[PDB]
Amino acid sequence: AAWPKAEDPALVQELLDCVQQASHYRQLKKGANETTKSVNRGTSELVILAADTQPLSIVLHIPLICEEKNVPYVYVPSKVALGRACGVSRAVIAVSLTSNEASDLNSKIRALRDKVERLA
Amino acid sequence: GAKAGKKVIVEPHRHKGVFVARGGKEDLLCTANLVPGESVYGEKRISVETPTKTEYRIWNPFRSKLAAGILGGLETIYMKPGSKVLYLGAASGTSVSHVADIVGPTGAVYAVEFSHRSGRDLINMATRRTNVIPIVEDARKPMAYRMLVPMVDVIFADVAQPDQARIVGINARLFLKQGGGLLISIKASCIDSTAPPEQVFASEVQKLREDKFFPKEQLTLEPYERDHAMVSCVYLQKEFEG
Amino acid sequence: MPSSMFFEHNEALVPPYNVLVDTNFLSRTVGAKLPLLESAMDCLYASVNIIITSCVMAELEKLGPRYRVALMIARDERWQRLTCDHKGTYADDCIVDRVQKHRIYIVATNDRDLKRRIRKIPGVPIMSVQKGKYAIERLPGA
Amino acid sequence: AWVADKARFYLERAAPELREWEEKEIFTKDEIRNLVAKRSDFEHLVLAPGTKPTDFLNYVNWERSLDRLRAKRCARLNIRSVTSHASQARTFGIFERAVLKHPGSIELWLAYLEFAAQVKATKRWRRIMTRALRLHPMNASLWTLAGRRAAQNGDMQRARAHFLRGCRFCTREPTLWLEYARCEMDWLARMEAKKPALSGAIPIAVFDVARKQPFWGPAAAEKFFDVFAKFGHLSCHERIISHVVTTMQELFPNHPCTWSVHIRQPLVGVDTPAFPKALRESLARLKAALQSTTDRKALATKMVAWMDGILAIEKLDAAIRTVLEHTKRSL
Amino acid sequence: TLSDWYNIPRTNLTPELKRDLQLLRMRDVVAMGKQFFKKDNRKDFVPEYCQVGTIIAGATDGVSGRLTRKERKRTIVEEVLSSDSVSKYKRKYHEIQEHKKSGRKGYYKKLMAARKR
RNA sequence: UCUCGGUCGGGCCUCCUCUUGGGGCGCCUAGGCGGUGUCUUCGGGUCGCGUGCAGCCUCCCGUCCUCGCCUGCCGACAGCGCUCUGGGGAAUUCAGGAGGGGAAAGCAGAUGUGCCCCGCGGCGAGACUGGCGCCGGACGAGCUGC
RNA sequence: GAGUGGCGAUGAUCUGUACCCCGCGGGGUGGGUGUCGAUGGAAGUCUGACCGGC
Ligand SMILES: [Zn+2]
Repeated sequence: AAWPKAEDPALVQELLDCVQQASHYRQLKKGANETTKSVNRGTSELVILAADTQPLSIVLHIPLICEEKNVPYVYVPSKVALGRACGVSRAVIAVSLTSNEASDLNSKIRALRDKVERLA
Repeated sequence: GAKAGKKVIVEPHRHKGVFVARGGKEDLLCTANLVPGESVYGEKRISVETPTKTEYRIWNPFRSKLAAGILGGLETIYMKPGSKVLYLGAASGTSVSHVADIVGPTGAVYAVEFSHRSGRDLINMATRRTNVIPIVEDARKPMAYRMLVPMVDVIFADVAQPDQARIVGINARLFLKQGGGLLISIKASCIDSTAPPEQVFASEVQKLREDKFFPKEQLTLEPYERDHAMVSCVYLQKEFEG
Repeated sequence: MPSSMFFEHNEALVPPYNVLVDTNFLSRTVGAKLPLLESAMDCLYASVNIIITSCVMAELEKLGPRYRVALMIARDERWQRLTCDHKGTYADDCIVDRVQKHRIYIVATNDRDLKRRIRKIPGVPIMSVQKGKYAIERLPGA
Repeated sequence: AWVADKARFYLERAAPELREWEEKEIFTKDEIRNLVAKRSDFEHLVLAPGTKPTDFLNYVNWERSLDRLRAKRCARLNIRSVTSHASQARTFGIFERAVLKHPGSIELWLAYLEFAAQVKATKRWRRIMTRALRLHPMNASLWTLAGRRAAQNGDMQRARAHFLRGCRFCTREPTLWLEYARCEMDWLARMEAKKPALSGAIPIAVFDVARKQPFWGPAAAEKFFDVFAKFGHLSCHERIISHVVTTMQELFPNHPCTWSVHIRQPLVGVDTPAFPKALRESLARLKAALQSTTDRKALATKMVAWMDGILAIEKLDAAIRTVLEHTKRSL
Repeated sequence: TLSDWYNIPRTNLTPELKRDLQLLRMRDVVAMGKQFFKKDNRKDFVPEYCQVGTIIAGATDGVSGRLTRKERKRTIVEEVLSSDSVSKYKRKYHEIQEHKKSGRKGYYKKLMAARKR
């Protein structure tokens, strides 16, 4: 069910790096429930999930509402890599990252979901 | 604000089949419920009898680009009770339910979606309503559902694609009438994320225009969305119904 | 009120700059011997795409074979041929219709008629040619 | 509506035969007044927008009965060298305009084939036939009529063209398979009647191929036995019947159709000492079959239908007739 | 009844519905500066087709986004009377009355008594 | 019966013969009246609290006092707009205009039918050949169109 | 020398169902509720002498 699977040749790495930079700019909603709140409230600019979920059904619900809100989603293959990409000390299973009016981070979100649009 | 059980009267809107419900401290755009007693995705709605029967689902510009255009001040929406609408990019059938509430029992909505899960919720909603058809196919392949769609009056377009004008181009070259309606939602961050949004909007208008539409008006959806445009145009004629 | 305006400042025009070219401007730059892409490039310091409407190529072609050099420099296949659809083939109303609609473009003109006509609508640049180089009226960059 | 214009072409096209009928002594002048006015009323009715195949067949029936009226009145006044071909050409025009406007109307198509057959227009009949089959390919009526008239004309290859394309198309009902076993065995009846033909494995191929079809059932296989159960004067009818009963008793061996053909199987090549002999043989198969554990009600209804299905024959033992009446009473 | 607006009936104009329509052209005074509205100055405020409804239920809001038994009142004007700031209405009203009794007739009557005394 | 010149006529053309010291219907408004709501002042009536002193105290009625609000009627002067065989409503007769919906809504070349012989051609089994793994020539049983 | 047990994004913690009277225990009214009641209340059960035909 991971048909937007991100490729380990550095697209995963740019995803997790932009996760970390958004974590340092506090633009980051972590975990599946808070990701779901950000997508349902429409604050979300991009959303990554983790395909290393042991039952992946517990994150399969957010591609629905991301298709409804028309925000790009993409899966990285490790919730541990996403977890310390956030800086959490636990495994983050699905992360959402928003934006503001003016930031270089918002530019990096723009180019990043341009690459996600090249996937989907 | 719009609490459950507040008295709120309903008057018609300027468009055909669109209603506006004015209350004490607020107003709420709303359509007429085609299948009464049932909310689709869990929305507030309005019941009233003739002087049981009459019911009005409240329609959200934050969950619907078309309600964002109607509250955005759009001249015409091309859709009326009796129309045939080709909806493009139909996730879960929510705005497809509001379009189906506009064109009503005698109308027909032709919902197209690529994803299977929104396909499933679309088959739930489209099993409840009998004027919407479910089509789960690729919008980049109109010859897949050329056995399913006749010549429609309106095309609504909400896809998050970089080749949006080409998809709507070939879909209109197979399914849209001589002098047809087209109503496209555009996301400038989705077409070209490194360009300014007015230039992305004007370039998509130019791609429709050399795709032989005729742009009537453009409005940007910006108390309700950011960097989104709604372009209202008409296929092969300057005036709509022909 | 158009998107990306902050009190008669269009933030929507950013390089690569678009520039509608008029017949006045093509005549006076082939007359001033000043090459078009390199001197618009040189007066804006930024990559431009110049756009030439079919009203403008229509009026240059209506002008006779005195201006065959200006036509042959106006049909440079590098450039965006912006096809218009209105009955007149009148360039000044095509340009003010188009700029009034989108308000992205830089208008390369020289006449007091059209320059005075689009000083009235806010946030548009006017590119002229003062006999050795080009000039920009109201683009607050370089 | 420009019905007065196009109607004006058809009326003015009809005029010189009315000229010749006035100048011959055949019709009189007020008869031609009634005739021109009624032609006109039909042409405006027919070229009118909201029309019906009933309306087209009304004007075909009236125009053709006009041709017969002029024919008999011509035979009264002993005229010759007046001809019917403007009437026949005109009637082909009414039909061509008819099945051009309402082409999904098998009343129009079968009536036009009926006219084209009754005026001895054979090649044109085949052209109309092919156009009718193309607009109604799921119509066993048309595929049967094309195949049968092709067979009676004598071109069995063209008959098999119409039939094998028919069995390709009409595959819901068994009807056209029944008529192609019926017409192919009609041809084998002609071949053994004139005496490949010695083997005749074609309707057996229709049977064994017909196994794999969506209609293929036991009652329909009993209709195959009703088809093959006639023409018992043949070479290999016992081989064909025997293959049908054998194959049904290899694939559906627990059905009162198979027990019913187990009864009626020795009565194929009969029509006479063998008639009570095979009749009592059908009493051995009958008493052996009614006791068999199967759809006993369905076998009882089939044998009420069959014992009733013999009664019109004469020259029978009245004890056998009465005891089959008492067997109908007993079941 | 409108034929292409799904048979909204014509306004059965009662005095309570007319009070509610007055309140809807006057909702800017109701929210006393806390919320301003689309200025809709048409002369005839009564529309041709209206139908008085109530909000039923959102399937995500049932704790705070729902009126209670003592608040599901009968008219919009009864809701506005049920709400707060009614003494604020009366307070602003007596600012206005104290300014419209400025120098009108009790003033000049006080002047006449002041001279004649 | 080929033309030319001239002339207080007309056809033809032009601009006046309309835009009024006027009327009707509206708009606006000082104000009046009707419906109606507070505020002051006094007198009664009342739920209740307290000490059932003093009082407090929610509510109700009237008076005094004025102010106010009605998609409410009426509205002078001044001013403005529309219109004038004055202004409205209905019935019907006639002359037009716009829009919807329904309709196979289809006269691009309108020659009876059938057979045989010719001519031109199409499918087509089967058969040979030239040049470089192809392309091409040229034979042909049969069947069919026109 | 071997085999078990161990928080947290697969969601920790915090403002918020009220106040009050007492030694984690108890009590006076909440408000919203969801029931069946109830006798209790709003709450009282139209007008009354002509009309039709001719
Ligand atoms: Zn132009």
